[PDB]
Amino acid sequence: AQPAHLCFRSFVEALKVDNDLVEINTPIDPNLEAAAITRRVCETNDKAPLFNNLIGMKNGLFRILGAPGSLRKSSADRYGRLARHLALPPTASMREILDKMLSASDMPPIPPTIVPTGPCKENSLDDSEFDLTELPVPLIHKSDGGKYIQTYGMHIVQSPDGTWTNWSIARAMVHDKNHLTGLVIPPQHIWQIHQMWKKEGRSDVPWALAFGVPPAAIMASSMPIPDGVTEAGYVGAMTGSSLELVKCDTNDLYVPATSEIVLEGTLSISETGPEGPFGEMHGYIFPGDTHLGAKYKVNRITYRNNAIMPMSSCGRLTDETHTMIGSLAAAEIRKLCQQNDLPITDAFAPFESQVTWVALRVDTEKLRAMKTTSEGFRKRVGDVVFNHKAGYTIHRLVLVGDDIDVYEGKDVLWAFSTRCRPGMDETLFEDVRGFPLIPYMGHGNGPAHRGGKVVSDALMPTEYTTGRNWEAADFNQSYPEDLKQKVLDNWTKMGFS
Amino acid sequence: AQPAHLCFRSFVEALKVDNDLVEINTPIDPNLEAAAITRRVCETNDKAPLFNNLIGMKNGLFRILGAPGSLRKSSADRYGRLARHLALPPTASMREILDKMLSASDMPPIPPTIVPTGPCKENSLDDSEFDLTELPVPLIHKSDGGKYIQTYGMHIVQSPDGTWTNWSIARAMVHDKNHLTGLVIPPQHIWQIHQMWKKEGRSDVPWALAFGVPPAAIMASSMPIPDGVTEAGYVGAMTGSSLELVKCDTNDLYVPATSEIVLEGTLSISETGPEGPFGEMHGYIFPGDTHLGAKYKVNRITYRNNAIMPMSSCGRLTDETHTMIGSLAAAEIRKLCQQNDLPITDAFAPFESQVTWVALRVDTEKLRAMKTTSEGFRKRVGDVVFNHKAGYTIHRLVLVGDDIDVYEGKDVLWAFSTRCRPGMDETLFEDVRGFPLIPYMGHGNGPAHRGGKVVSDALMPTEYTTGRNWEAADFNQSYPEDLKQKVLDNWTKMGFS
Ligand SMILES: Cc1cc2nc3c(=O)[nH]c(=O)nc-3n(C[C@H](O)[C@H](O)[C@H](O)COP(=O)(O)O)c2cc1C
Ligand SMILES: Cc1cc2nc3c(=O)[nH]c(=O)nc-3n(C[C@H](O)[C@H](O)[C@H](O)COP(=O)(O)O)c2cc1C
Ligand SMILES: O=C(O)c1cc2ccccc2[nH]1
Ligand SMILES: O=C(O)c1cc2ccccc2[nH]1
Ligand SMILES: [K+]
Ligand SMILES: [K+]
Ligand SMILES: [K+]
Ligand SMILES: [K+]
Ligand SMILES: [Mn+2]
Ligand SMILES: [Mn+2]
Repeated sequence: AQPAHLCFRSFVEALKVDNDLVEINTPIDPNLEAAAITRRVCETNDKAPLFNNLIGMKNGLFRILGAPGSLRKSSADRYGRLARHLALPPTASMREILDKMLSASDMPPIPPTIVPTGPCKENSLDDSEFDLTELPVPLIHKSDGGKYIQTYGMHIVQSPDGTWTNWSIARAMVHDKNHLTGLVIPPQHIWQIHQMWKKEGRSDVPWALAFGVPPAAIMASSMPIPDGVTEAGYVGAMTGSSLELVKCDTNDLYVPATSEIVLEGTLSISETGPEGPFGEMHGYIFPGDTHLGAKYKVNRITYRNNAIMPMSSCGRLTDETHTMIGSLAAAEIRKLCQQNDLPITDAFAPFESQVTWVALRVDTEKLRAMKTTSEGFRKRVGDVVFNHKAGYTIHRLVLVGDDIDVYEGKDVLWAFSTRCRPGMDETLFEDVRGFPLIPYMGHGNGPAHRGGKVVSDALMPTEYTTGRNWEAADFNQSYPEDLKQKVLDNWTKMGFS
Repeated sequence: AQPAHLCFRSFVEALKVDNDLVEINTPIDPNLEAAAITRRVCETNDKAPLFNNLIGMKNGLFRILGAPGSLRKSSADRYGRLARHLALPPTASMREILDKMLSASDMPPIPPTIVPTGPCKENSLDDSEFDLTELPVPLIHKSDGGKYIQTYGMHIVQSPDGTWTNWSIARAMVHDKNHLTGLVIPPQHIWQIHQMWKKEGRSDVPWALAFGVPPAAIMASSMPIPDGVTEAGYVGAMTGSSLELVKCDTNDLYVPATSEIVLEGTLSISETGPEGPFGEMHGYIFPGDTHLGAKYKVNRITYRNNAIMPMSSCGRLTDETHTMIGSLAAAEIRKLCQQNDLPITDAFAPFESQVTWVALRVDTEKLRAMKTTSEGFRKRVGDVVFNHKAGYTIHRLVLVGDDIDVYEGKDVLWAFSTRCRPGMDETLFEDVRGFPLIPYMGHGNGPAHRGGKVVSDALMPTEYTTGRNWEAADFNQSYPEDLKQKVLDNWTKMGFS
């Protein structure tokens, strides 16, 4: 077989064909070694590692693919792994990937198709045949509080009334032979659904966690598409094809037919267990910072022959927690702004900001027609974005005019540093939900869950009135066209590189 | 021949020997073409251009060297041009260059030596033999308001009482056959001295402007060394050698003996003329933004045979206005902090910030012993730096702990973005002098000359108390030493780059 965006096994073959895979066939320790190799790959934009000989792999569980959504070294195919999640050419731009991810937002859903079996049913282990402590679950960072089996799988939970089935990524680690613990926090959909089941009060939440799902599905899992929208039908619409699902054996949830590994069980409405600490997306671990997390019971494991577990070795730049969390939040923010009649053309979370900022490119012709001011406009943008779940992870919004490419972190930093007067050109938001994972929130001086957000206006004053009133002091803008071309045409004749 | 740091002609030969020069021997137009080549070099870190055939060069005036203090492409000798200004090895680190620039601050000055002649006397033109409009003065940016002869020369002015002779860079453009106009603004020393002569009220200010001075001298010219300190004796101390000066022909000022070009005349205490606009260090020009500037009268020109004028094509990253203005301000700030008993180890102006920020590395052992708080410490640092001339150009200070290399813009941006909560972890300074050249100041929403400054505390809370309480989620810190070395030793055997 099936296409790469619809079948993780084919996606791995796509990375090989692209010369973007290293297959490691000698024994590799899941205790730190796999994740350290993966971490070095992410910090250097190297090829993705496939660990085919993982110390502790028993009865087909499991191989590991690291860095599934990280960057390539070349600028021409920088985002090629992400393009391979979506059937795009490997040279696709970030604008094209985010447009593809947003495309289903004004299309009818294409609901999934139930099939009677699939590769995920090739093997099974009941409640008497597996032990999660006996699998080659990675220790990802040396101070982690557990072996994080779940960094790139899909949790599947459904509202009590059946009308909404949510697919999302949220971390989880092994607690004992048949339980995980993990992070289930507001305002995430897995938490919203959990709350529904707690208020009903009758049973634990039927649950599955599928690893190595269709790559188009894992991308939507990482995107804050709207409340109540079933990710399966959004992915159907975006790919133009109904996704094939099979029923779980022990519950009535449906998992992708080609999933590599499937856990079936329950998310408790009452129990907790120790969770964390973990080396997280902003680049830190606080050793010993353990909290009580949600508790998941595993009743059954099903899996493909020669199953492969995807792993994110997350932390400092650049991994899936940057390329997918930041970019996909920015995409949804862009749409959100446009639906609120704000003149936003583009949005991106700069990697330099540890994806805590989003830069918002403004159509300044439209801004001018609004006849507004910085104070007013900053307030409107911040109220729309920071009061919505799509803004949760983002603590600074940078407004820039049409001359800035928000996908170029150098140009966002230039505009921020030169066009936004500290204090006067900014509005602080202290009564909005904060992202506690950012160290300055959860480990900082103020409330972990509230405030610490800002809108930084890097629009210049005439951008609101009569139009841009500068030219850049750069090669592009400070020399006429004929001269620039002469210089470029003579560059290597004259002796330059 | 004489040594490169003491003789600009030798410095040009040093750049050739270093394979860091392109000699262009075919005709090049000083109307935009020389500066566009220079601009492209600065934006790509290419070799410095030497224009030996400048259209309009008459009777030896003049050749142009562009990009004299810009960056090399290699990381190993990134700062090699700056090292060649100072007799340092071309692999010198920025810490070593700034230490060299600060070295004379606790040494006795070595006053200059007067010699009876030098190469700068090889040719002369009186008041009847030159016309500044007839020289091949560059047009640097297409919207500049004049031909900026002066981007990398040394103004020489002396206090009325003779006790202080100041060397500094400040821009100037041709006004007519025998005058320049330029920027003389507070709190710069050329302005402080000008004010002294205005208050005396008796005569215009005796003046010289020397181009292609000793490279060690042009570096101190770009540094805010303290009020009242004669740059010549500071350069003497830093180089361990008394600088050789010759007297001007028409006044009693002294100019470096090996200066390429010397203008002699007066800076008026009464007259002004149109000045600017200019494509400036933060990357902008505002066309048509002309103001009245100080007016300089030129009475005599002296020059070397085959004289070379240095030119900065300034604007967007990376040129002399970044490498020298930012770095040398940061060096003086570091010293200033240490002299005020603040536990600052290192300072640098990140290029990413368009050298509007300085990152201050804190010795957190010392900070802990202070038993202070973020609010208190931010206030003390900002009061010391933003009330001093060394802080003039800097609008944001970022405080970081010992784990951050402030010379690495990626690590400063990481620390800023993840450790400083917007608003709560910052203190705004509105009653301090502002730098009007930053667009958000002079072309912004508030007072051009006041406020818009901030101290951003990216120290974490335990850095003030008990010590760092995290490990980075990176390859360096999240894996033991033996594992890391195993990974590095097996990297290319396994198939990575
Ligand atoms: C590698 C990776 C790790 C993530 N880890 C978490 C996590 O631990 N908790 C969490 O709530 N979201 C995590 N996310 C982000 C969510 O998937 C994202 O916020 C998504 O919008 C959640 O889906 P929902 O909108 O259906 O709630 C992770 C995403 C990726 C790519
Ligand atoms: C390429 C270049 C251009 C500069 N242009 C100006 C200018 O136009 N005006 C100015 O006051 N300073 C300018 N500077 C900065 C000053 O040289 C610097 O602030 C120095 O500290 C001034 O000397 P002083 O401390 O003796 O006043 C320039 C520096 C460089 C490297
Ligand atoms: O628990 C965590 O590491 C975590 C929570 C979370 C929420 C949103 C985005 C990223 C996330 N990571
Ligand atoms: O007039 C200017 O371009 C200019 C003034 C100034 C003052 C300090 C540093 C850089 C500077 N550039
Ligand atoms: K989702
Ligand atoms: K602004
Ligand atoms: K100086
Ligand atoms: K802080
Ligand atoms: Mn959802
Ligand atoms: Mn001075």
